[PDB]
Amino acid sequence: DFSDPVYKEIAITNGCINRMSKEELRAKLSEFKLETRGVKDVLKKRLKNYYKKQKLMLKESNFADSYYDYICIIDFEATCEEGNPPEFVHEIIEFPVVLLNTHTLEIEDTFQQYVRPEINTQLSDFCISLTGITQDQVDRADTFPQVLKKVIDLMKLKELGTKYKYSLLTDGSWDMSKFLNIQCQLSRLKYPPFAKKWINIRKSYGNFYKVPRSQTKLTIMLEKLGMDYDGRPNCGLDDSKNIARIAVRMLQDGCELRINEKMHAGQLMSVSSSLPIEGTPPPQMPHFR
Amino acid sequence: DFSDPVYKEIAITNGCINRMSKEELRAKLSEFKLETRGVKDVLKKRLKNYYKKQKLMLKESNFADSYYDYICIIDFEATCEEGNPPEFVHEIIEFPVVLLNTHTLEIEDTFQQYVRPEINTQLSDFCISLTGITQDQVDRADTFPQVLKKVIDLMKLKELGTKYKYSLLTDGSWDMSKFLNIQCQLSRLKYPPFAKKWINIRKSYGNFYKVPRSQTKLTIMLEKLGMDYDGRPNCGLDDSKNIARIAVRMLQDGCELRINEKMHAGQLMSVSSSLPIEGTPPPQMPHFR
Amino acid sequence: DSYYDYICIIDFEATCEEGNPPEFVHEIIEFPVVLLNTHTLEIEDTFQQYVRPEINTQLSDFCISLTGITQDQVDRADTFPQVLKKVIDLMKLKELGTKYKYSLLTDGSWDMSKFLNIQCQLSRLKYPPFAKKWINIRKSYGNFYKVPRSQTKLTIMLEKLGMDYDGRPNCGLDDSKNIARIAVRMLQDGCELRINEKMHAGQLMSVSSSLPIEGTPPPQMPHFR
Amino acid sequence: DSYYDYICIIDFEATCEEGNPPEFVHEIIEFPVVLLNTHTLEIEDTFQQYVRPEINTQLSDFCISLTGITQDQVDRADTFPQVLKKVIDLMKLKELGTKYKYSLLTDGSWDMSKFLNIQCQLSRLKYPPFAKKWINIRKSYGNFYKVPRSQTKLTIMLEKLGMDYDGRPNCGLDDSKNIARIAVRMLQDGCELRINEKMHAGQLMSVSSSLPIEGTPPPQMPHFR
RNA sequence: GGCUCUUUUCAGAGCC
RNA sequence: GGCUCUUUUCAGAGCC
Ligand SMILES: Nc1ncnc2c1ncn2[C@@H]1O[C@H](COP(=O)(O)O)[C@@H](O)[C@H]1O
Ligand SMILES: Nc1ncnc2c1ncn2[C@@H]1O[C@H](COP(=O)(O)O)[C@@H](O)[C@H]1O
Ligand SMILES: Nc1ncnc2c1ncn2[C@@H]1O[C@H](COP(=O)(O)O)[C@@H](O)[C@H]1O
Ligand SMILES: Nc1ncnc2c1ncn2[C@@H]1O[C@H](COP(=O)(O)O)[C@@H](O)[C@H]1O
Ligand SMILES: [Mg+2]
Ligand SMILES: [Mg+2]
Ligand SMILES: [Mg+2]
Ligand SMILES: [Mg+2]
Ligand SMILES: [Mg+2]
Ligand SMILES: [Mg+2]
Ligand SMILES: [Mg+2]
Ligand SMILES: [Mg+2]
Repeated sequence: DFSDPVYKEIAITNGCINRMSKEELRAKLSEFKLETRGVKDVLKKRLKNYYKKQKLMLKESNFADSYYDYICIIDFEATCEEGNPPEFVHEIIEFPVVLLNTHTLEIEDTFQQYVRPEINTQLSDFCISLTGITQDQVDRADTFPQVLKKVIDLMKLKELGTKYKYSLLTDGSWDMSKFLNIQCQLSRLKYPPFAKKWINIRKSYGNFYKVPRSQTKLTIMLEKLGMDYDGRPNCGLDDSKNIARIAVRMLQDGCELRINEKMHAGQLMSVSSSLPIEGTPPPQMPHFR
Repeated sequence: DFSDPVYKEIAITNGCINRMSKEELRAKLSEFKLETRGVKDVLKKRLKNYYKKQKLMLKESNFADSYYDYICIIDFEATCEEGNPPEFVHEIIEFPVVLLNTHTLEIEDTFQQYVRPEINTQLSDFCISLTGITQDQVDRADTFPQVLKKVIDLMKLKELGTKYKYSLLTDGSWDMSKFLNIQCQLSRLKYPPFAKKWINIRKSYGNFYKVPRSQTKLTIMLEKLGMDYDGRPNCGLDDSKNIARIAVRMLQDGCELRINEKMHAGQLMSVSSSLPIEGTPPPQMPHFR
Repeated sequence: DSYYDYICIIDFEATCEEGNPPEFVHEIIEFPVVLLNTHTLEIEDTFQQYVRPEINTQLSDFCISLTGITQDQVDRADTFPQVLKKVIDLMKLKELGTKYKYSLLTDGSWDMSKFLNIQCQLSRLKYPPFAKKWINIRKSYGNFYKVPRSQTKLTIMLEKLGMDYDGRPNCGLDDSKNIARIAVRMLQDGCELRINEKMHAGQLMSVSSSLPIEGTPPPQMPHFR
Repeated sequence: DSYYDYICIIDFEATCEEGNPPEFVHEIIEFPVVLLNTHTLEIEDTFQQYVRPEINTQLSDFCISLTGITQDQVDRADTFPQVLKKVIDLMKLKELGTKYKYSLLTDGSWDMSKFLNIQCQLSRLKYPPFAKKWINIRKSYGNFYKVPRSQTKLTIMLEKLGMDYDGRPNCGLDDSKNIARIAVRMLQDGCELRINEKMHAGQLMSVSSSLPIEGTPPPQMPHFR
């Protein structure tokens, strides 16, 4: 059809090369390590074809790269008691975000905010022992909505969902389906659509490396990849960082980490793998209800 | 659509790799500079994906290649008198074939047969001087039909038209539309359908490199691509070989060498540029009339 | 008296010509930021934004080759004030100047005293008060390792410390990342990097060694002039 | 007495097993041919055909790993007699042994004395007389460059001549093409490659270099034994 | 491990 | 070179 935007870009380039002198051609053509011998016109067409084989090749894989650009790794810590009692109302006490660039495989952003709980405001002895979060840390911390806002501001600033395709990723389903779910209820916030679906890396690991769910714990996933834990275990930010280390390793081994879990009517659901790779909407600070 | 034959290959290799031991996996992994740390199932998935990445990268390799797998270059030499009299009956006296593989860009086959003319059996002084073909050569030579059969035997052996897509390539229109045309009448052979279409390199060179028709002569085309003539000029096989050199340079420059001239009812016509790239039928020795 | 909690590496890329004429009006075309935690010696934040120049809209052939920044990357880019606002938003989110003591660090002095200084005037902005003082890492490196100025070019600094450059030279981010690598190594080696350059009355001045470790005010988006 | 006008380079690939057991019954699975013109040192013809083994139909994982030949490749392949017939038909079209004097060249002795020898028995074919004499290039190389037999492996030969292997190692055609590069270089160096090995009574014998340059008979399809 | 879909079926993608 | 078609129209693809 030729009516594609790329073709108008080639014509300006072709005209740019049609003005190039016989000296300018042999110079530029040598820089691309292409054979320089010939005559005015031969050199002209040769260079014109390279800029055509480059701009159409780059734009071919521009639409072929329909994968996420960012994986957004969050690992909540929340209030808890010894022995995990059934009817204890959980509250998020650490909101850590590790933002992973899928192309460069480098962590572009690490962000840690603490959260002040308002139901069970005093932390458990067991809880502080596990998470490594002192009472003083939560006392001086902001409320969950203020923290979520700040997390969304960081996401908007990095232009997730607007300029860059992205998905959230967590170790297990707990983070979104349990902790955030309970928290939004408690904070009387509408559950944010941007967190309505995510990547459970345990399902992703188990499927990709062929291991049982019992083997898909954070410390075991690391061990099976021949690496140890970096930082302090059960510390949200440090957890998120090690989860990111697994993600990288998986991405390197060719695993396209895709969304496999979602929320819907308060129920945890599985997302079809055969379904086309869709990105998460741009984050919005939810309204009170 | 995993229906592509490439996928059955990957299935065969994956099972081959599934059989590999921890050591064999660690070995072949070091051999590709890929990470070697991990566990059996990790190393297994990593290496399996490497062969997947490799095969798919390789099978989508359509740059500096043609849609034809082979290009079969023929430059007849025929009996001639000095001054090229209008009514002298031409007879092919040299049948060179230079078979060019379009992916490897190497000449896979060169083949040269001399032909005993039966009309003007005695060659001219000019003809001998021009072509460099002695009377002794044509005297020992076979009849054109016999030579054509041999040429076809070569094409059948290299699986042209059956396993591989191919086309004939000629410097000018003369070889097919005139020399073979006249020769077939004389030898009382039906014109062979495999030679009804072909690539005219002069047409191709003319509107690829934007040069006039008067500047698309063999010696000029080469001198323009920054190369001198290899071997003896006006000698079929050497002509063909130098033609093949132009053909390569053009495919490298990214010219989709396409059939541009057919022949219909003894009349030379051009094949449409817009028509789908079509391949020559498998060659058959034509019958007598 | 405590050290900085964060070092904030900035290496601008600017519009330019072949031969680097002296009187040239530069416009920022890339605004990278690398946030280094001084306690853990780890890069916490990486932020790169291209900047659309308003005066000299078309990048020269030389500029495109030097930086690697293409014309189109510039066209789709925000203008400077919008880019700066974003960079400040990040620093605010990281609580630099409020909760954590910080400094800006540049490879040389032009980044703040020339590029930022000029670019503000062109964008009709007051000069950001938080950017009045910074660590010149070439001044630190030159004083700590006792080498002349001639031997403080980014690539030479890396070689002397047994390093190869990571990525594309003259790409702002890759530069900042590499400068951060020198920053990390120098902190490891024992040089407690401190602010050693400032601007006063638009004049480039030195900051004294014996002057105590003072932080930089929390970033604010400057008002229009 | 004139020199060979053509040299045929043949490097068979055959079924095999880890450790290379001594009593293993090899079956040719690839039949490459490279026609080198000794006057011009140009390659004039290359013919590659995969051979379908009748006894060991299923290629071992080790064989697939080494040669690069897949099961599918040998499945869709003709049997040895058909491949051989095709190779001779190519040789007859080139008029080898009738118009042009020619020789066979192999990288070692096994190709002809073992692979072809055993395969012909398994294909119930008499041994083609034209293939009873050949140039062992390792023998030539060893005698011309004065190196032990151990130093004549394909890789080493190229390495000592300033060459890297060209293509996939152990892909018969690629080995032939690389052997051709050695045969070219040696002819350029001044070593006129002579037939130096023979099959007589089915047992491998050396051809004296004192003996005159003699042509290989024009090739014929051997009859069924 | 248990299952389920798929001419990547000596294989692939998922689920509890 | 003379032409002829094409929002690749500072350009593309042909034709005698
Ligand atoms: N062994 C445990 N007992 C009780 N609660 C736990 C336990 N492990 C994790 N949790 C809860 O899960 C949260 C974070 O889990 P994780 O992201 O797996 O570190 C903690 O803040 C706890 O509230
Ligand atoms: N100058 C010429 N005079 C007469 N016949 C020629 C001339 N050039 C080419 N031919 C004829 O065309 C045949 C092939 O030459 P070419 O077409 O140049 O490949 C020759 O065998 C001649 O019969
Ligand atoms: N060799 C040079 N010639 C002209 N301008 C330069 C040169 N090197 C650096 N610059 C300018 O300085 C900016 C960044 O400098 P630096 O951080 O030293 O790479 C570039 O974006 C250019 O505008
Ligand atoms: N290392 C090896 N192990 C087992 N068989 C081999 C080995 N090298 C060569 N062969 C056999 O010899 C044939 C030809 O190899 P080459 O001698 O390299 O031309 C191969 O197809 C194998 O069957
Ligand atoms: Mg967790
Ligand atoms: Mg955790
Ligand atoms: Mg001709
Ligand atoms: Mg000719
Ligand atoms: Mg700089
Ligand atoms: Mg720079
Ligand atoms: Mg061999
Ligand atoms: Mg071999």
